[PDB]
Amino acid sequence: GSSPLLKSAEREKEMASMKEEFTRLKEALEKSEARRKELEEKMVSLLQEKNDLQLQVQAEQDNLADAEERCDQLIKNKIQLEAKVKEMNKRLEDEEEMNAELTAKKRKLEDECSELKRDIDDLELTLAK
Amino acid sequence: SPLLKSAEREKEMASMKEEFTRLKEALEKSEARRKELEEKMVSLLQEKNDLQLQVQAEQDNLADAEERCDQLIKNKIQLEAKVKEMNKRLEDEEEMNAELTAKKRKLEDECSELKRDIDDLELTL
Repeated sequence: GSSPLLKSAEREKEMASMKEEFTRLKEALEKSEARRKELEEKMVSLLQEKNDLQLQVQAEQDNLADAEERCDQLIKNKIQLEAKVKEMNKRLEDEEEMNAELTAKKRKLEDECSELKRDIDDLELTLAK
Repeated sequence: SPLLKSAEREKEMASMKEEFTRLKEALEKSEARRKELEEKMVSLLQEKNDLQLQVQAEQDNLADAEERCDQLIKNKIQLEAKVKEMNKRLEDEEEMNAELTAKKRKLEDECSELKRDIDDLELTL
């Protein structure tokens, strides 16, 4: 009678309300799944972008390693060429020293010869006739 | 027709009640994934930016090194020219000492003859 009739009215209050909540849940997930997708891709393209820089990093540290190798060779080489120079600058000073010493001996024997032509001369001009 | 509509109410309200727990659960997960990419994007921004800096520092090290080479190379080439110049000079200084030696010797021998012209001639007097 009176309850079974009232229970029918409150039942339809609860369906029209459930149809509001139905449009409401549908829309919340809809707006959040736009977001979860736009974001899943945005992570993909930043995760790849990380790895273009992580390889960029390996390419530079090994570009570097090979510079440091060429430097090591060129350093070791300079050492040796610098030693050849120092040692040739010594032999040089040594030969120029010999030059100077023979020049002095050559000059001493020129003086001596000119003096002994003078003694021969002065000796023989006692016999002169 | 109104005998029916009370059954057609209950089952629109059944199949809608099941779509609730389903959408409620798809909501909680869609959000959960979101929170997880935001968590992990933050962390990636802090990697990517570190690496951008790592590269700019290694390239500045590569440039230091490439410069250190270019100058060692130039310096080795200058040192090789210096070696060549000093050998050629050595040869020249040695040539000169051999000529000064032969001159030293002809004067030694010219003086030697003169000592005997004097000595041959001094005897008599």
